[PDB]
Amino acid sequence: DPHKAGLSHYVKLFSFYAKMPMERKALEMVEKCLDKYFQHLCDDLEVFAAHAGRKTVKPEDLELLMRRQGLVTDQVSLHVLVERHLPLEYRQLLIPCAYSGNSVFPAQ
Amino acid sequence: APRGFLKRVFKRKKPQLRLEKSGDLLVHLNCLLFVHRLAEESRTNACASKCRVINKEHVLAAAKVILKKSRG
Amino acid sequence: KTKMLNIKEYKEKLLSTLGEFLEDHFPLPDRSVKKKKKNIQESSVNLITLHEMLEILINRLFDVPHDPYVKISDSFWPPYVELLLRNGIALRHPEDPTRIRLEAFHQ
Amino acid sequence: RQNLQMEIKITTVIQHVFQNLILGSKVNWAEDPALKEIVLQLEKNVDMM
Amino acid sequence: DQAEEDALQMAVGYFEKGPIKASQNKDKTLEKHLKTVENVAWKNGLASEEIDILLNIALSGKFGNAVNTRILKCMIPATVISEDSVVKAVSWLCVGKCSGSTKVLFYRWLVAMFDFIDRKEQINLLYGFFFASLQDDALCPYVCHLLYLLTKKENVKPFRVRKLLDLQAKMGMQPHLQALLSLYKFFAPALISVSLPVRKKIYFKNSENLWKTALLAVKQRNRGNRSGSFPLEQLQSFPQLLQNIHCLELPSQMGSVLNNSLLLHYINCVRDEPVLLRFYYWLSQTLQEECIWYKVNNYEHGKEFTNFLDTIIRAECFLQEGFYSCEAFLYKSLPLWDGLCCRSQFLQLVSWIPFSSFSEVKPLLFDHLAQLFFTSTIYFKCSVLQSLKELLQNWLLWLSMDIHMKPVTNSPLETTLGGSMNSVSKLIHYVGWLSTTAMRLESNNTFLLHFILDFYEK
Repeated sequence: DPHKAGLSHYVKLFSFYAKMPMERKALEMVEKCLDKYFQHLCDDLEVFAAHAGRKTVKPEDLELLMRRQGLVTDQVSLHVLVERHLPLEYRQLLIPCAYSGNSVFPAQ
Repeated sequence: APRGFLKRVFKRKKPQLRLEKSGDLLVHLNCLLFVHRLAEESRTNACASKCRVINKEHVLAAAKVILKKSRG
Repeated sequence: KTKMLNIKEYKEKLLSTLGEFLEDHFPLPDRSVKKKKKNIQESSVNLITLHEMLEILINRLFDVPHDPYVKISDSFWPPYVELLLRNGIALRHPEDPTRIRLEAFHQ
Repeated sequence: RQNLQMEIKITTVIQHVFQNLILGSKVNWAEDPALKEIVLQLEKNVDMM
Repeated sequence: DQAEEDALQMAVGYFEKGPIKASQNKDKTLEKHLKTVENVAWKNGLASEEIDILLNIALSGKFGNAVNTRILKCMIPATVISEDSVVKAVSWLCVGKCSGSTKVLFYRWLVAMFDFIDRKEQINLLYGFFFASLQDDALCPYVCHLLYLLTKKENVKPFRVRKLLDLQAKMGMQPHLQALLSLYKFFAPALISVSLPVRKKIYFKNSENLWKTALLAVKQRNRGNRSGSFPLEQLQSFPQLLQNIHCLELPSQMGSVLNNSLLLHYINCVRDEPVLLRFYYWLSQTLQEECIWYKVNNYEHGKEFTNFLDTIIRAECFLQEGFYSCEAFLYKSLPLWDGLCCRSQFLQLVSWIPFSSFSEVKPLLFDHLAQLFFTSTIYFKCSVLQSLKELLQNWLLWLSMDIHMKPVTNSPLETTLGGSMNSVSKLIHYVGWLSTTAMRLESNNTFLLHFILDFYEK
């Protein structure tokens, strides 16, 4: 199933982070944990979108979600996590960079 | 990031919400840190109970702490 | 004695090259930007030239080698920090990512 | 000799910062031949110069 | 070929003006001009000024992604390629209007056309931009093959050690990164503190597969005064040691002295004391542990022991003095030898022993030789006198020139030559006592009598 093969990339990230071999029904607990976390990801964004009165997800509610989970604090920002955990193609499209003529290619 | 897969998750669960360009990269940045906070507590619960193989209750005790911080 | 006076003449040629490349291509940034249709809040601390930003970073590292850490304040701009971080010029501290330093390339 | 061993390190750090400043600026440097001479000069170390 | 050339002159002249506005014939005209790229280059080739125009357009992104990748696949040059075309093509990639798969086919063009460029001055001066393309992960085997072919001694830098050890810690073991550090240990071993394996790997594209490269070029992997010392391994042939003999270092073992004949020239003119004592400490342990009767009677190890003694008898003749290990082994093996089992390699080992006193040789050699001389066969009796006539060669060769090379002692040398007079006159009268007694044993055979008179020819 394409929902099973799409979550299996995060199964292999779960085997890479723990650095241990994992039992098969224990990995079925992780695939039920990621199914209810993605349900709770969609539940937290619809509270954040109906507070502003819109149906299109803006990135500042994604900035507000890591501040309430403790991932982004006063000393660790959102731009720290992109430049250390994501590659060069994803660093270009997200973080604004400075170029010649004061031009920004992700222009806001 | 599986950007083709994250459009299939967001439409089958809630078919009324739209996502812009590069908004799923912060969804993938959330999901890289969610598994890393799940595997850190599962390493903590395995080394405290002196058991090398991570059992189902070590995942379930990590599911009561990390998912509790996700709701707000 | 001749070759130590030669490399100072290669230094003052390069600092004139550093002064002319950054002036004609990287101007003074304006804080009165994105003012159409919104009102975004900024502070009253004026931004400076990136040639003046790199003059502090070569005076912090080369004078006191035991402390190259520079606190990110309102005088800096975060795409000017990102231009020093993408090519590997500057590096942040791993225990606290609010202090930047000039990474030396000799080891 | 202490001034030489610090100015070789200063020359190495500034010549390896300034080439990444050329690369990060996204400026076509091939149209200027003197700037092309500066870019072909930046590879040479203190043993060649 | 002129009509194929004149169709190319209107195709390059159309491409240098870029896209022409107010004309909706771009699906037919420049597609036909893209078809003139192949059939000139697959049959005849292009000049050096025609490469320089078409490379600057395809790396700037004028006609899109699908047009610029089809130019880079099928170009074949016929003349030399200037280095100024390589300098400008990096600067069009520094603009940033280029895609990902177009940078793959540009990097594969510099691999295959590396041997057709004889100007490698300004290509080596772009090495700082060539190292800084390692931030892209999709180009990472394509960058490191260009980093392999353009590395000098000054290009090995310690911060470039530091970044590639960080890339080893993040994304693991890759064969393009281990082969790049293998050249860095081949150039400057002192800058890297992490040791590498030395296993047999091909490391790259090699072993002459240029037809397999061209079949995979269509659609495959294009989508994502010096007082120091001189090193011993840089001596390839004869005139490299003739220019540097006054600065030669010491090796890590003394077993490689017998392997190289260039190291045998170093022993001929150096009379240093610890370089001869360490050669005594190795080869005395070689002849003792790896001998014949200390083993479990293997014929294959005795063949390698026969091949090792062929190295010794050519080294003693090239030096013209015997080794101090070799006469010490014959002090302990002549009571333990019977008369067979590589007799010819053992009787030539006694033939190149240097000169000593007569009273020291006769309890250790001449008693144990005469116990086997009168009792073995007559082919052994002829091979003793062939060994002693070569022993009478090299002992009288040293005594003929020992008078010449000694002006140091102010005493007269007639006591030393008179002390060397009775050492060699009792030598010939002992073998002359061996000759007139063994004649009585075989009772006048002429086959022994030919080799007695060959001993008195000396």
